[PDB]
Formats: sequence, structure tokens, C-alpha cells
Amino acid sequence: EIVLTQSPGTLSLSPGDRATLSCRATQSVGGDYFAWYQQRPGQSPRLLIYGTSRRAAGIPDRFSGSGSGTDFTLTIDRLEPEDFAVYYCRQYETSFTFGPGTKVDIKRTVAAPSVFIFPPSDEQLKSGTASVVCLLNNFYPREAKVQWKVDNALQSGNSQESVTEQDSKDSTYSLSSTLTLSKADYEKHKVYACEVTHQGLSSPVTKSFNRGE
Amino acid sequence: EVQLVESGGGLVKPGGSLRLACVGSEFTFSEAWMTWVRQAPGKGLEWVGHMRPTTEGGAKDYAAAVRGRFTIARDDSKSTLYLQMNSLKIEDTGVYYCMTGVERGDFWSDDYSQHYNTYLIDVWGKGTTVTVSSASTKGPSVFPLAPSTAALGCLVKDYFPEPVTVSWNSGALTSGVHTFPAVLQSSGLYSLSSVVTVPSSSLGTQTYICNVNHKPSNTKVDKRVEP
Repeated sequence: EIVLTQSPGTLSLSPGDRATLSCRATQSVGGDYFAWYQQRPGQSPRLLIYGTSRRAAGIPDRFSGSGSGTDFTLTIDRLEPEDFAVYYCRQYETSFTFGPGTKVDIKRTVAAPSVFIFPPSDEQLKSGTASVVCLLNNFYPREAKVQWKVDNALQSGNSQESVTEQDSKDSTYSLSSTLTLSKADYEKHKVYACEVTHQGLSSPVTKSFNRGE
Repeated sequence: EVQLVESGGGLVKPGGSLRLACVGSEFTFSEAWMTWVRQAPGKGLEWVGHMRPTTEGGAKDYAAAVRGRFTIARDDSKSTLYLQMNSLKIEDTGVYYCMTGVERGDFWSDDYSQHYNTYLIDVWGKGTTVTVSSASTKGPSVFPLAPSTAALGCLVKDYFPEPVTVSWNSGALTSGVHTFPAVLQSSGLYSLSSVVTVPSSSLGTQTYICNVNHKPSNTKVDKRVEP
């Protein structure tokens, strides 16, 4: 039952930087039974290093594996564009799990999000449900906080969030928050506000609408 | 080229059964140590179980979460690895991969030499999708996300199963488009949002249609998003 852990979850670096990825085991894993994998969205995993330090055929020599016992390290000399992906360690001696994975994304300049709010459509309303959508568009870093306030009352438990993968064009993320209510609850209130805090925002940004208009 | 192909994935109800197959090629199948790995939507790789080479006794192993429900089998004569999945649960949903590490021969020659070599090839199949849900197939209702840089979009709500396709203006509009990953609602139905940013000057000039395609239900919806 050896458990593997990876630090950190997200490693933000610039193309050309040197990356150092950690994997730790609760008990020692023999050197011939440790491996590093790479996975990009929509694709199968790819072996990079096996037996702790052996590069797989066809893998560029900028990838390098090291470590012993319970401490293991994957090094990428210079991050190429195709290297921004998820990396998994793996053991295969007496336990056979993968590590939780480390995501390497592109360290970009800070970008505040563009915030938009969308009322429920009239078509959806006459079906008995109301979903109000808040869009945080093209921001960096990935950390963002959306809070719904209905007539100045903080909501909780009635919204779901979705975040895109890091954009392949400008290296930003985007986020949609959907607050879902019934017709009855929606027609009861007037001010629907989406309050956003992000590292690129000096103060919280609110986008709101009034149900009538 | 050594390869692996998975098949058998599909939509099944909780407590139902499913058998996955994995066909290998270009390696001595009887000597291969076979492994099943799975990946839930947006989650990491999870080891499911393996079966040692037949030539080593063929011992099997399983993850605690699937032990007693899943069985791994092997047919060397047909180069096929199997995964019998019983008592399926919703947390079994995901992509399932077949994987092994195999030996390959490398040969080169000089005016003065002949060199033979073996190296490892770690191979994975492209995966097969297992969806365990009690929901019924249903196309989405598409609601406009009306504007008034401007932002507009379409809300693709209450569909099952994955996936759904969204284009804007029949693919003519691709810059500024963000189609978010779906979220699974408490109803067991998926909901998704697709947005696009455009110049505010275009809101009265250009018309915007989101073209939504849900093949499992034979649903095509073209929704015009107006101010």
C-alpha cells in the first residue's frame, strides 16, 4: 500500500526554464520499479523514464530521472512548448499506483478577467427553471473566486463552476459559474450579482442585473 | 509497430456488467505483463489491475476499489486481454486503457560492423469509454446567453450522455470562442456553456448562431443569440 505524492499540483514556468518535479513514496520503492509518464489532453500517457533513470527510446535527452528510496525527481532541462502537460510518477514493485500528477503550465503575465453576467432566457423561464451565468474571460493565473449575491445575500450550494484548460493561444484560463434556481425563487428577487476577486484585480469586481430589465 | 486496441466500452446502468477486450500486436503476447488503467473525467490515472505473463504463472492483481467486482483474463492464442466488470458503479465511469512494456529489436550495420540491440517499448491503447449512469439519453435544450468588447453565448443544458459539439456561425467564427467542459448535475444530466467575445460594434451588424450537435440523441440545434 505504498502511496505516491507529487509536489506541486501545478508548476507554472516559462518556456525555456528548468523544471524540477517531485514524487514521494510512503515506503521505499526499488530503483528498477519507478517510472515517469507524460499525458497531454485527449491523448494516451507516454513513458519518459523507467527504472528511475533510464530514458525511453524516442524521448528527448532533456528529460532526466533521478532519486532513490522514497524521494524521486524528474528534470526537464529547457521546457519546450510540447512539455507543458501533466506528469505522473508510477511504482511497480510491490504496489502499483500512479502519483496524483503534476501539471506544468505556462507562467504568463498577470491578466485580470473580463467579467460578464447573463440572465436566464425567457425560453428557459417558461420551463420552470432559471440559470444565471457568470463568465470570467481570459485571466491568469488560474486562481479566481466567484461569489453569487442575490439581493445582497451570499449564495452557497446552488452553483457549479467550470474552468477551461490553459488556452493554447494566449495561455489564459476562462471560467463559467452557473447559479441555478427555480422560477419561484428567481421571481422572488431583484438584484443578481456576480462578485469576482482575482490577483489582477485591485478590488472585487461585480457584474449584476435587475430581473425586470 | 506494436499497438494495443481496446473495445467493449459503452453505456451501462449501475449494477450492470460490461466486458472490455484489448488486442495486442507485434509482441510475444504470452510473455507480456498486461495492465488495465482508468481515468475519470478530469482526473488522474488510476491503476485498475494487471496480469503477469503466462510464462511467469499469470498471477493477477487488483485495486481495492474493484476487487471482487472486476476480473482480468487472458487469451494468448488470440492476443487478447479482458476485463470483466461486474456490479458497476458510477465511480467506474471513465476512459479505460490497456498497457504493457515490451521488448523490440534494433539492428544497424557499418562498413565495419553489425550491431543488434533490444530496447523497451511502453505501449498504451487509445482507450475505450465506460459510462455508468442511470440517466436516459436526452438531447439538450439550447438557451441564448444574450449580450449588452462584448460577450455572448449559448447554454447547452440537460443532455446525456457526453459528448456535445458546439460551433459558431457554422465554424466561420472561432476566435474568442470558449466552450467550457460540461458539469454533471444532480439530475445525472450534463450542462455546458459556450461563449464568444466580439466587438461591441457587431451586436447590431453581425448575427451569431451557435450550432449544437448531440449525436447520441440525433439532435441538431442552431440558436440565434440576439441582444
